Amino acid sequence: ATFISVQLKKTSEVDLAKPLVKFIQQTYPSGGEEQAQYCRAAEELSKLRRAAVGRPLDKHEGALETLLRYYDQICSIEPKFPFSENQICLTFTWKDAFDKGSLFGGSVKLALASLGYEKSCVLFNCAALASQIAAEQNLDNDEGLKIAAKHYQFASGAFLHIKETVLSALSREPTVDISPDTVGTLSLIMLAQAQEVFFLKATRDKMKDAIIAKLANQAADYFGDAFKQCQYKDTLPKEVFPVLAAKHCIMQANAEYHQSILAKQQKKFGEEIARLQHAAELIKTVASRYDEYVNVKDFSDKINRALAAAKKDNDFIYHDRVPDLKDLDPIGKATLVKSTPVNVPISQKFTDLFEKM
Amino acid sequence: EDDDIKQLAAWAT
Repeated sequence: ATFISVQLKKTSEVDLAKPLVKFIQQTYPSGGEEQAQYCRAAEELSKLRRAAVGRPLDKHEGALETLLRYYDQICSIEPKFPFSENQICLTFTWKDAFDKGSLFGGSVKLALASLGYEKSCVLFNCAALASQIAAEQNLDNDEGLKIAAKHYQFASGAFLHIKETVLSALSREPTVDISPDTVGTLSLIMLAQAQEVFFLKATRDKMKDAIIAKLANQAADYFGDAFKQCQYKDTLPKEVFPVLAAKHCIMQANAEYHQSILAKQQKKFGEEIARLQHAAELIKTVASRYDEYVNVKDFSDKINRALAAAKKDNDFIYHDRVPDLKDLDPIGKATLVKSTPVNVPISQKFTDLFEKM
Repeated sequence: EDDDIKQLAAWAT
């Protein structure tokens, strides 16, 4: 399991309660117990922030739901408070997820007094934590596969939501980690890995090789587009580009290998050999170039066993001409994934703490 | 082929 996940952004603790209570007793002049109800909700909301972003400890669904709930709560608050006009100043400080900084300028962090900044960074951590949960699923288990498929698509859609909204939501230029180009690439990586999970589910369920090949071919397209966005950039961690390049080639080889089984079933023995030769060449390229990052020894042996038997029998029995790769029909593509739209509420059983306001 | 990916999709929900 060589899957890419994203580290969560860190933030400093903020007293969320104090500035909110001061600016509720001014629109609603009360003596307490009536608007003290809403004031208690602000204490709950400051507690919710500390729970959602204050202790990056575990990778279970309790932590994700807490982050999702905190995201829902924030989005539900910008309307009730006319924050387009300047009042209730609140600085959120977030560190870049990827840029370590140096010893000359400290870490890379940004402080902005804007709920758009906060909910962008919170949504980043929702997507990142979802990617970590997906990447740690047992993919030799149907429930692990299902969990990973759902979470990669969620992560893809949340990174994509950040891409489309982060610039208008902020008054400054964002840090690079949440900038449209970076989260656009993260979105496509999660989309690729979701497609890979569907391929692994089809393989595990022993679906028709025609379908497995189109699923792998689609995954190759996604991985290929992802690595092309990371060809000239060093934003993401070191291991992302070679893993993407390897997965692109591995998924093309899986497409060819499963298409070659279809060719054999149709008695197209020349074509089977041509496709196995292509798969072998791709896997040899991955083995020699990306060995530190993937383990293709078992897949290589499977291809070579198939190709040896294929050639032995074609030379001795069938004498099919082995077509050139250019003369083979393209393998189709089947996409089973989509970037999940972010439509608040994204957390379960959501109840807005400021609903009656 | 068409129905086989229908089931795949349905499994994910």
